[PDB]
Parts: sequence; C-alpha cells; structure tokens
Amino acid sequence: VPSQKTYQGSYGFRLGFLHSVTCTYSPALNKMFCQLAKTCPVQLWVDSTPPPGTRVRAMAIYKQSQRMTEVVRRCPHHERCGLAPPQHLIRVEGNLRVEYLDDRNTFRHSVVVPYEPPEVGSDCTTIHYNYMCNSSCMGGMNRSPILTIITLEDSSGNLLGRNSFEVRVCACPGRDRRTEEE
Ligand SMILES: [Zn+2]
Repeated sequence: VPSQKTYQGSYGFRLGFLHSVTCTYSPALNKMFCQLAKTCPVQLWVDSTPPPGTRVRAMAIYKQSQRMTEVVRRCPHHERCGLAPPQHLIRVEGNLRVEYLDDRNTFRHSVVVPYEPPEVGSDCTTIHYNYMCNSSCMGGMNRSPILTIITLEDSSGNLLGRNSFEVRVCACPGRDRRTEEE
C-alpha cells in the first residue's frame, strides 16, 4: 500500500483548493467533489522553494482497508471512450510536460509534472487535474471512496513532502458536498 501520511517536510508543503459547480472542496471533510473530466485546481503551497529537478506526483488509492491493495483505474466503459493512457483515472491539463507512469511491480498509475514556482501575483502553484471516471462506475471504483496522494519528490523519486485528499467524482458536486457536510 502506498503511503498516505501527511508530511510537510523541509519545504513546508501543503495543499490548497480553488472552488470552480464543477469542483468544490470541503476542508472539514478534506474532500474534493468534482465532475467527470472537468478542471480540478489543486494548489501547492510551500514555505520555501524546492530546488532543481523537483517533481509532483499524483496517485489515487482506495480509502477502504478492504480494497487498499487494489489498483484504482478507469472502468472498461470509460477506457473505451493521445497523452494519458486510457486506463489512467487522473490526467493533467494545461501542461506540456506531463508524464504518465505505471509501477512495474504494483501496476499502480501515477501522473507527474515538474514542480514550478507560483506565477506572478500568486502565492501558490496550481495544477489542473481531471478525473476520468465517476465514483459510481461499475467495473471501476463502483462507489468505493478514493484518496488522491500528492507527493513532492526529487529527481530520483525520494520523498520531499506528501499530502492527500479524498475525492468524489459525481454529477452534482455542490449538492453532494452539502449532504455529506450536513
Ligand atoms: Zn467509468
């Protein structure tokens, strides 16, 4: 099982979220609610700047202990529907340097981009993720809750920082957020 323990590390790495309803985040639940294939802005916040060659990895895992060892991937239907391999749940949009990776021993998927510092006028770096299957899809997540783990890594894959958030991919994110909060 991939690690999910929060580790702010030497650079004081944490996550922030931009309300878009296509994407909305509940701090109380540490849970993002989003629509299929739509923009999910995830912000990287650091106290100090990580150095040359730093990478940002995203990986989905099942939250439930009974499915923890199972690989999260798209359902056959959504796989069937030229950068992201069709099996990958998580894509990155708006970035020319996206790497799609598959672990040789675990078969787990991840998507990696280089760390870039914040743009002018911003105090954070925003990455636009897309989730390519609904939480409810049979033969995929099948209503099993997932966690996205965001890892800051050096060029050799060593850990610099780790954060995570739950995700629900659904038709009406604002409504589902309200229900789970209340
Ligand atoms: Zn699906």
